[PDB]
Amino acid sequence: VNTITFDVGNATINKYATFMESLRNEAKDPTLKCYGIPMLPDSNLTPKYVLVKLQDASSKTITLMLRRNNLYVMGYSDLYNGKCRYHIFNDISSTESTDVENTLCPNSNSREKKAINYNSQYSTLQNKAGVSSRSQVQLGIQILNSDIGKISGVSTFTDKTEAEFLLVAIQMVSEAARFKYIENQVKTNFNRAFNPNPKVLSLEENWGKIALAIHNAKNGALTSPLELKNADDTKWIVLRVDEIKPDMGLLNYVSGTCQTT
Ligand SMILES: Nc1ncnc2[nH]cnc12
Repeated sequence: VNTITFDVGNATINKYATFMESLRNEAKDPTLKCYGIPMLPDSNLTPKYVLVKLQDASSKTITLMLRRNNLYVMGYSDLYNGKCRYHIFNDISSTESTDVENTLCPNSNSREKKAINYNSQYSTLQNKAGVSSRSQVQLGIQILNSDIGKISGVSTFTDKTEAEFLLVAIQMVSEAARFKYIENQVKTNFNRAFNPNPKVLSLEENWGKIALAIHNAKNGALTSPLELKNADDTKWIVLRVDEIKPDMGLLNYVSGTCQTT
C-alpha cells in the first residue's frame, strides 16, 4: 500500500494540485476508463487501499486509510503515548477492520485501538457535528491544519471535534479526488475558509449515479437525464457527457464495458 503525503502546514495551490494528481494516479485502475475519465478498480485489485498522510505546521500527522474501489475513508491513525493509534469507523466489517489495523499500524506490538464510535455516513457525521447540513461545516486549509492539532496525539477529544475533522478531511481528500470541481473549489478558496455550495453537495451525493450515467451513455448522450444542482441551487439537468466530464476526477467502479473515449 502506498502512502501519499500532503503537507497541510506548508500548503500551496500547486502542492494541493500535485497531491490530487498523485492520489488519482494511485487510486485509479491502470486501464479502466469511460469517455476518457479514469475509473476506480474492482474490489479485488491490489493494493486495495491507499494511505493519505496529512501533516500540520508542527509536523504532527494523521494518516487516513482509503478504500481504492470507492475512495471511502475507512479510518485513520495517529501517534499517541508512543503507540500507533488506529481509529476505525463502526461500519467496517471484521475482515476489512483487520486490514485497517494492520495497514495503518503494522507493528502489532505497539498499537492501540481507539474506535470511531459511529458510522461513516454524512448524515451521521453531521449529527455528531451538531449541524443540519454539512454546508454549515466550513472547509479550508487552515481549518484542516487546526483540526489535525485537536486530534493528533490527543488522548481524548469529543465526537464533535472528530466529526468536524472527518467532514473536512473526507471532502478535501476523497471528494476533491473524485471531483475536479471540488478540487477547484478548494483552490479558488485556498487562502480562506469556505462553505461547500449546493453544487459541491449535489456532486458528492450523486457520484455513484454520475458514474453509472457516464458508463451507460451512448455516443455521449445520457440514456436518461441526470439532475444535479448548480452552485446557486438551481437544477442542473445533465443530458450529455460533455457537460459533466470537466467536473470529474474519478469514476466509481462500474462493471462491464463502456465507451472508453
Ligand atoms: N467516510 C467517507 N469516506 C468517503 N466518502 C464518504 N462519503 C460519506 N462518508 C464518507
